[PDB]
Amino acid sequence: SMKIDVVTIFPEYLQPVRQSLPGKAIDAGLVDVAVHDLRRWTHDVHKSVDDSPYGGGPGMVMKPTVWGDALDEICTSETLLVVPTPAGYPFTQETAWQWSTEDHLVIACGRYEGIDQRVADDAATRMRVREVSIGDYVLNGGEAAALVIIEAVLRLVPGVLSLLEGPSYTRPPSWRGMDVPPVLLSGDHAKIAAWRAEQSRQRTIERRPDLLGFDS
Amino acid sequence: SMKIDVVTIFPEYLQPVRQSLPGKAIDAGLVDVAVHDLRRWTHDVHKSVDDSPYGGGPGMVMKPTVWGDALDEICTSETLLVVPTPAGYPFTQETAWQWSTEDHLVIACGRYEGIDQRVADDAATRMRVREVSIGDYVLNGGEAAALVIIEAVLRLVPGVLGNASLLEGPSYTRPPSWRGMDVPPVLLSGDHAKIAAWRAEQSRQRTIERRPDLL
Ligand SMILES: COC(=O)c1ccnc(N)c1
Ligand SMILES: COC(=O)c1ccnc(N)c1
Repeated sequence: SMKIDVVTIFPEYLQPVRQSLPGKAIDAGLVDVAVHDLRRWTHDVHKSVDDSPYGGGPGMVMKPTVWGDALDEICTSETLLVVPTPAGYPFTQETAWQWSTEDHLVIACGRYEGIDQRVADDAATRMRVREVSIGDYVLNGGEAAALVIIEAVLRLVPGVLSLLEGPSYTRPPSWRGMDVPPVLLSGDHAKIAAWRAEQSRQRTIERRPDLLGFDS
Repeated sequence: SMKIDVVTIFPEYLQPVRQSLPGKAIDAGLVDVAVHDLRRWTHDVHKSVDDSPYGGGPGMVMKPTVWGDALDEICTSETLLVVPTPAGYPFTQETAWQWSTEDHLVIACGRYEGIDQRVADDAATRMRVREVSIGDYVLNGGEAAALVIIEAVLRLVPGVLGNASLLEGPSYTRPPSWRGMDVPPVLLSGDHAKIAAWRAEQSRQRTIERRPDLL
């Protein structure tokens, strides 16, 4: 069993984790996902979680005090603290495999212009911390990234179940005048394997030449 | 100004995103996000959306006849059809900027084994189609990728979500000392040219450490 805790100021945005495979993994008892409202750990009546950045700049930074209290309660020395951020190390398939064997993930979701760096620095004195980016784009908050990470990891957990995959087809064999590639209907496993390997390598050079060690 | 239609067998997955739209943007008619259950376009009593792959192999492939009907109803010639797939072209910040001025996005959410390729190929003969990946990992379905794409795009449309090279370096706020860690004194110095130079060096170091590909 894995435990995943997600900490966020928008707990309602994490509801989709109840759908499809994360939902089915939860129902199978393979994982427990708990979502926590960061404002639970505030003490002012304003429940303030942010303030202006030292040194200037646009926007607001999440305060370390509130985060520290939340993580103190939720984390242990065995926790893997995951902090989604566009400035993170890349989260990849390899990362997903690695984290799939973890006992406890805590995902700290930032909003505004990010979380005071001392939160991660303080946590790293007690536990393993991983600041990660899920791709080359910016979001308003870490919540959607948390959903991506949870899905990519949970589908790899024992008991739940390079190159680009080429096109796939199913019935009927002809549709709107478009035919399924005849080799796929031929029953020749060697020819199908070869055609699929070729399609995979062809799609990869077109869409992801970087995966084969080429420019762009 | 932008309409987004999402087609999925898990429509509830997209509902917090709809709720997260500020009323002011909806009232101003800046944005409309509609979610459609793909099973609306199934043909049989069992509401079948997938079938075994031609050529053999594991998993299931989503049916072209079902998807074809769904897109026929939902798309027009002006539609940008977005198909999240781990086998796609990379979705990047540049892509998000490009798509932020579109009138109509339709996002087709499929299982990772894929939608029958004839669906995208047929659609591409009468509209613009973009098969895209949001990163180097596999999900079970495209729904979480759809959420990422919707958020990355809509936050670039003025007034829609409520928000106003090298990696950004660390940020700090009050208090100036916390658990034995002080905010870097340069940030309190009132020397704003020096602060900018310090931030540039922090950005350089962080980029070398975390994303050497960017240099
Ligand atoms: C606020 O979080 C983000 O913007 C984010 C998080 C993780 N990966 C990204 N590419 C963006
Ligand atoms: C099923 O969809 C995916 O697995 C997917 C979609 C978009 N980008 C990815 N990296 C994966």
